[PDB]
Amino acid sequence: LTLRYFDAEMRYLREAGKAFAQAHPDRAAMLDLDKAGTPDPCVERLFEGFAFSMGRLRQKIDDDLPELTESLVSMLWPHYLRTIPSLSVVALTPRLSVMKMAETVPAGLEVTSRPVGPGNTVCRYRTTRAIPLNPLAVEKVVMTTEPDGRSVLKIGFACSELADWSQVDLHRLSLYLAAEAPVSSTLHLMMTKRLAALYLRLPGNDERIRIDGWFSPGGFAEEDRLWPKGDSAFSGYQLLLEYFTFREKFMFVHLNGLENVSLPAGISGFDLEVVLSQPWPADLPVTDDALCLHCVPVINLFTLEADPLIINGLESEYLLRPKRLQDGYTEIYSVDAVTGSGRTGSAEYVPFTSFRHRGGMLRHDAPERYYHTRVKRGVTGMYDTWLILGGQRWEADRMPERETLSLRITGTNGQLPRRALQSTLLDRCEQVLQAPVSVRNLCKPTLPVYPPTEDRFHWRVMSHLGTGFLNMLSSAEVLRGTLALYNWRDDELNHRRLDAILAVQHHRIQRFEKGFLLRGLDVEVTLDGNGFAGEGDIHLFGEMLNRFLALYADMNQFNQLTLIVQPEGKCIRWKENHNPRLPG
Amino acid sequence: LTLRYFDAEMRYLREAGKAFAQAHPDRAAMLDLDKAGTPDPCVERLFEGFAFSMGRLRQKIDDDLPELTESLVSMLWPHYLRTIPSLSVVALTPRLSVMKMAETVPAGLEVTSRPVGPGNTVCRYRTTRAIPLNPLAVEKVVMTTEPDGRSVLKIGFACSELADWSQVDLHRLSLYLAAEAPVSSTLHLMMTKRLAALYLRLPGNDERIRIDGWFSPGGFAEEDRLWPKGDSAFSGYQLLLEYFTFREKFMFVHLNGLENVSLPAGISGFDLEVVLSQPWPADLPVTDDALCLHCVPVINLFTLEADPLIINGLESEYLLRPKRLQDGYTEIYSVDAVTGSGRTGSAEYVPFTSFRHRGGMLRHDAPERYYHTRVKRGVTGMYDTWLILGGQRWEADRMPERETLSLRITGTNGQLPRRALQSTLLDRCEQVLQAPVSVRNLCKPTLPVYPPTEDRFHWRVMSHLGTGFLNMLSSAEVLRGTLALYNWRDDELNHRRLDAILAVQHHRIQRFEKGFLLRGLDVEVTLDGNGFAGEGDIHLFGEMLNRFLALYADMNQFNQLTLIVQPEGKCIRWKENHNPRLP
Amino acid sequence: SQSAPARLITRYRKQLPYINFYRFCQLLEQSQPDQPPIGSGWQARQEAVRFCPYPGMGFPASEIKDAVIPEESHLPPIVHVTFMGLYGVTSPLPAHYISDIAQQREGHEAAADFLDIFSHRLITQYYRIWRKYSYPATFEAGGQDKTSQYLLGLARLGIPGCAQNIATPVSRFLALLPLMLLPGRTAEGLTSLVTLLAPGTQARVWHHDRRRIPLKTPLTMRVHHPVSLKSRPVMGDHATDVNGQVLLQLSTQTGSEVQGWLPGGHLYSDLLALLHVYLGSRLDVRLQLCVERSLLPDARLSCRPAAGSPQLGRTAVMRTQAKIATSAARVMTISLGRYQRVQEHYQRKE
Repeated sequence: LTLRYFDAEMRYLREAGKAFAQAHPDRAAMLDLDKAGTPDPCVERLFEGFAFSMGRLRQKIDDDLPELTESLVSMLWPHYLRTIPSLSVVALTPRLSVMKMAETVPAGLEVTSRPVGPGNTVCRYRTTRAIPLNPLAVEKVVMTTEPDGRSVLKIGFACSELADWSQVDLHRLSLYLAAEAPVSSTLHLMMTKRLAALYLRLPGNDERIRIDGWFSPGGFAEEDRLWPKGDSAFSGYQLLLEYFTFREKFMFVHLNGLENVSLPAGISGFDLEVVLSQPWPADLPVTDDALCLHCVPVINLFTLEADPLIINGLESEYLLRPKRLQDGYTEIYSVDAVTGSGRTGSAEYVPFTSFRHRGGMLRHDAPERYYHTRVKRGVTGMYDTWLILGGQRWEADRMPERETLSLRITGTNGQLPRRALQSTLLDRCEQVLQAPVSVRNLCKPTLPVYPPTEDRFHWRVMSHLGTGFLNMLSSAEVLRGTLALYNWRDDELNHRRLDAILAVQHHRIQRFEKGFLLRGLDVEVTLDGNGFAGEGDIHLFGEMLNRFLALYADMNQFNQLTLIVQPEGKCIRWKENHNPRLPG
Repeated sequence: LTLRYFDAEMRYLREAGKAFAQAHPDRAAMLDLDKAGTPDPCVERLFEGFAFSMGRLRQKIDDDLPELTESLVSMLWPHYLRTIPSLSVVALTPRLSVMKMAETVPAGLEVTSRPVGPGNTVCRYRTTRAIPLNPLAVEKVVMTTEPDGRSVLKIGFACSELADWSQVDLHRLSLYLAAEAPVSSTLHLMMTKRLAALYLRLPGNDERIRIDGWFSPGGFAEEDRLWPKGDSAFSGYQLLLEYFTFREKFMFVHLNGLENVSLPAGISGFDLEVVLSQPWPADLPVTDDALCLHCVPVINLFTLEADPLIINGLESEYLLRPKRLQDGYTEIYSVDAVTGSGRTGSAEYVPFTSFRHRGGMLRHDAPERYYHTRVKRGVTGMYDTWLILGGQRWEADRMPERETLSLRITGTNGQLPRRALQSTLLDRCEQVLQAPVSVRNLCKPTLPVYPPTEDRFHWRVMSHLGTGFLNMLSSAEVLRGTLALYNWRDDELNHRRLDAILAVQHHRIQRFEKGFLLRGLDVEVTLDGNGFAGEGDIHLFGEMLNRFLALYADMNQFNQLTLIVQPEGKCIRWKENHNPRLP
Repeated sequence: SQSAPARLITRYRKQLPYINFYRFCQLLEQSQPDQPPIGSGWQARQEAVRFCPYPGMGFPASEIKDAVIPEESHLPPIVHVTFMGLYGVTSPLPAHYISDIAQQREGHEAAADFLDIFSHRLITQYYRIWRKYSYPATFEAGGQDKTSQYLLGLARLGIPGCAQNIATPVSRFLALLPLMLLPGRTAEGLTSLVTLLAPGTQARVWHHDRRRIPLKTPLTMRVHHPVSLKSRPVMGDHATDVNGQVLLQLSTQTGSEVQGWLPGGHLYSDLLALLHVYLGSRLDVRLQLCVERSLLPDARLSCRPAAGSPQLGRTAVMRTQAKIATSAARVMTISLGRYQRVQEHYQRKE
């Protein structure tokens, strides 16, 4: 504060007093500052308190804007001055008597919530992630241990018109399950290793559909831990949890079997499904932690409304705290879109980074449109609160308090205690929904991730990667140029997983089906060193499904993943059927 | 400039006063001092002095903006070459009792203890890569032509009959071409003529010398704008830029196995018949002073070790020491680099390496007691600079009780022009120099040189260059950049050199075993600027080491250079640049 | 200028009690932007500027509220508000100066004109940091390829000097700059390049395609007696090279944009956006389109008959409703040659 106020005084008095007097002797032949003596009045003591005092605040402005501008121009290719909300997996189950054409309707839903803290409740964002068909039911699945290491599921229910209903959309029901990672992902290591699966028919209630001509595999992962770095190699127009989350864009092992069931008479399904090549290992507990339906970990998003306020001069800074924010809401989110009714144009609003250039160069039929915000802080007890500013040649000269203005805005919650609860109340989701549903909060609410990077010196690496090269060379690049997006949770497990030994570049030539050469590469990484994680059979399988999908690096490159754990029994290859239409 | 912003406000406030005290209401009270006349040393010296210090500083900062993001090249690190000393030209060495001797000479031979100046002192400075000497020195260089039209020159029969040359490793004894290069068509020719040498024929009548593996001469050190082309071209210099003249690769010259097909007494000839069919110009003089045996380049590099008088506090120290604070050093001497410190407390407290070590996300995965380096500017009026530098984590503990921290400082000095040096040898090697060595100081030294930081173009145009982005180029894209970014000694020759270029265009090569998307670029121009057969070929090697570097990040980029010697000439060089895979 | 108060303070004297100074100086340069009184020209020529009557108030930022502008004295700023605005003022006037103003009295009203010569030339550049010289966020700059925050913030892609041979200057920084920072990438950026330029149009890429000719100049299937080779080169008379000629389709449903993709309209937008910005000499790109039937006439004169290579949209005089068809081709985005010639010299014997 006040000592470095004094520093600029003693700096410049020494600077203008001595380094300006003798260190420029050419025009110190036109000014002799030492020998001439002080003037008679108190005229030197005022102006050193005046001309040096303005030197203070001007430099203190200069030590403010590079703390903002470097934050702003470095938000261009990465998009990580943002924050991440909280999320936890929700399971849903319709009732059984309303199975009569039980088509799932994901048009408009709600969420369930739970009061917490100072009477505060939850507003999670509803789901429009589609379900093709409801399940029949989950029958009491017991992992039936067999001499080949098998462990089977059973499902089935029928009280309805299932012959016509399941005829509609059972064909690509890529429907899944989840459990704890030493047990759930153990099947994922064997979902890629499924054998013939000879007795493949669900029991109990296929007496009424009587056609097994269609098949449906499945696959799932806990989509919060490894997946954000897979959710980071993308463009400049995608939402961090609204683009990826309800989108099935991931690569899941939907290995589908085609061997027909052998079964006695009067049987609607035998109970073997799970023929393996490996014995199901010892000391692994069994449970019925395998849902027939559970939706995503879905996030807090408010749908907030505000009233338009228009001033010629509001375009500079106005910073409104809207009405529902006043009653204990702690946070909002980024502004969505502005419309309304002006004088000439009804609604003329384009965001900042997509301007179709009348103020630029395109210059045709796409007028002056600014719409831009900041996140600037100075809040009495927070890390951010700001509302928009944007201005160009509109008609504020004839309309000082009139403009097309109607905002939309979303929100989250920031100020909270550290608890995790079950979403219980607001069961009014089921009111379109003529078949009633179940409410199951399946897991614990995570924290909202809001420690992004703090100091100014990690961000040099964030500007290094342009003039630097791709993290596919020697693994000092892959060590360093790995994001701290895994370190934003600071998993000590995943930090041990950042122990990779130097990658080797190779390339190769492949013949195609129709007799053509297709260029490729070969990445060869080495673990060398032990204690990656608990089960490397579990983890390094679940690792390479991540690190391969973030390896799309040109247009005519056949893919390349050969994982080499230390010479301790195995080396894992990864390649797919890549074709002249789309990579597999 | 620094006086440029001084003169800005001085013109300003005089026009501000002539507009005010003429008609505006200050001529009710200031006219009584203007009509009588007050250009006072009382008031106008400190009023402008308060104006000029405020008028210069903020305006220099807000216009230039040498922003914090521009220090990201400190983790690239070529740009230690921003402080280049004088062109300390190639030094010499006379004969010293040439009989039964072979010599081995280490570098670090400080020279020129004589040439004191007016407000200038004597400059002690060192050398790089001294020569294992083998004493033989021909004294006269005579050109003889043939009656069949070929011109040859002199032999090696100077110093043979006094020594045991069977005991000597006579291999690759280079010689730098002497001061016949100021005739600026000789070192042109006499380097490019030896693209096509022929076998040698010398009569000596002495069965003492039988060599092979013919030596490659040199002489590049006259020019120094051409060398920073070679500096970026060999990224791999990261530990060898640290002394920076790099004669380890010798500015590539080779001569093959060239056997002396000897002859009896009186019959000779040193042919180069492919090029030698095109002999010398008639207005090309021959000079006996092309004597070349002992040319070694030197650089203006001085050293010291200041006493450990440290530390109490934080990184506010920036090494102002009495080995520079002395008045003989204060006007002139400067500090070049900081290495080799951090030897207090214990044996491993904060070695000065970890300032440059980490360029990545894992900052905390580095052991404690490490280090950081920053820089500033220093004395205004010169090129002076300083170094604020401190610890990383133990500095956060506030333990100022580290005392005996050793230092290593190398530095140089500034001076004034119109100098002409005095040559002598300061230090002689122990038990090697039987008779001493005089110095001739073969050429004129030049001035120190500094990069243009004066334009936000001329800084961030470099941040383009360090990738493989050479999709399409034309002549106005090549002449503007980055060929100007190596011009730091912008001569009136230099402006005539660079503006020779007229046309730059691309086409594609498509021979194939499997695809081979290739290309080939094509530029060469008029016969005046680089029109000699020497500088036309020698400077053409400068570009190829550049063009192979930025070649490809996808395997479908591929350069071959064919080019047009004069508007009536044709040339090609390369062989198809199949580089290892750069992603 | 005389037009600077004649536009602003004579017409807009209705929000001056609560105007920002940050807003006020911006509208001055927006009042006459055509050849404006540039704020950077303060360094020698503040004479004949006629700037706004801010100075002498001693005010901080966003606290200029008073509104009096003269017209007779040929320079509008003559303002000194007494007892308010002592921004950084500590001690009173010196001894000899009071003996010339006589005596900190009514003569001080004609003394702050000279006295505030220093505060006039500083609150120009005091404002200029907050709005133009270190802030602008590439939004308050708002240039047209002049403002330096663009050129500082666009040279990290490597386009200084390379505006040559382009019919437009560099305008598509607003979306392509995150995509144009990853090296050697990608195929999915070509989807963004189309959805930017004309909405309603979608894009699909096929990575390999059956390219044809390049005719090899020796036929090489002479069966040789002295010397021949086998290992790789086995063929007939024309070769096939897949390796680099991707196929791109577009799909529109608004007929105003159908007549934009035929050559003349938006085809000049893609054809320059590819060749020097995003791809260069990496690859060659094939274009294709699928619409409903066409809107295409026939054999009229000099230049606009051809719908690429094909012709249609003229013969169905039979049936009411739709049939889907592929449209046409467009040319490749290629640039190549051989130059002519044979050579005369060589490299170096090392």
